[PDB]
Amino acid sequence: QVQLQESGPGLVRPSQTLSLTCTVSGFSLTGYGVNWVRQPPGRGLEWIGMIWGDGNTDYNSALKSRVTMLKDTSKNQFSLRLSSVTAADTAVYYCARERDYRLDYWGQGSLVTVSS
Amino acid sequence: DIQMTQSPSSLSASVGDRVTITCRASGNIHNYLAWYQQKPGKAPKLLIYYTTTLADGVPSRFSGSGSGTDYTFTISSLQPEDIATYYCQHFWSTPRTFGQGTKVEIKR
Repeated sequence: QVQLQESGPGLVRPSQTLSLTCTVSGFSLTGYGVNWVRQPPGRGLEWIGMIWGDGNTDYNSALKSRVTMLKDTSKNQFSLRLSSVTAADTAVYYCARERDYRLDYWGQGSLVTVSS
Repeated sequence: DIQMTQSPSSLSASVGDRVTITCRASGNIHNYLAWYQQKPGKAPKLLIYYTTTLADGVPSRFSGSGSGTDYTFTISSLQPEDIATYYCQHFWSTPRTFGQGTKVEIKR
């Protein structure tokens, strides 16, 4: 079939650097984009950015200052790294496949709660 | 980059009711708008992409219109299995922004 899957630290201590894996598998890592959207609870969906099958990436100007997306060609997975995380970043992270101007396949994100 | 302005933020409708939520991108996003139905708890699901098209599997009770700048999304008869938030997000260009989200709620 076709699937992605956030995994990772459910809780992060503020000032730190949060990070998640998105393990895809059912499509190719190069002819497909992996988009990353988060959504602080009660608040709606927001577009973090997106990494391409070539490693290049497009950030969302609020998070450019601290987000970072990688890809592990060798393991069907993509990495997202937020930094100097604060309570304003506690939310559910989603990785999804953008295929033809649509994000057809989403993981069922993993919640991350920052706090001391 | 196109900001998206979707509304209303929250509508109450009894079942059977028709429902239409609209997104108006700030700058023609050229039909490159997709609608998502998100039910409390799960990840967003793709109902419609490219304004007009229903993602395979999506029933014919949802539809979307618009061109250039002002697009729309519509549920023809609200069924209980449709009570959820819906967000649109253009793709005309990065950053792929999202609507504020419409909260569809059974009128109590």
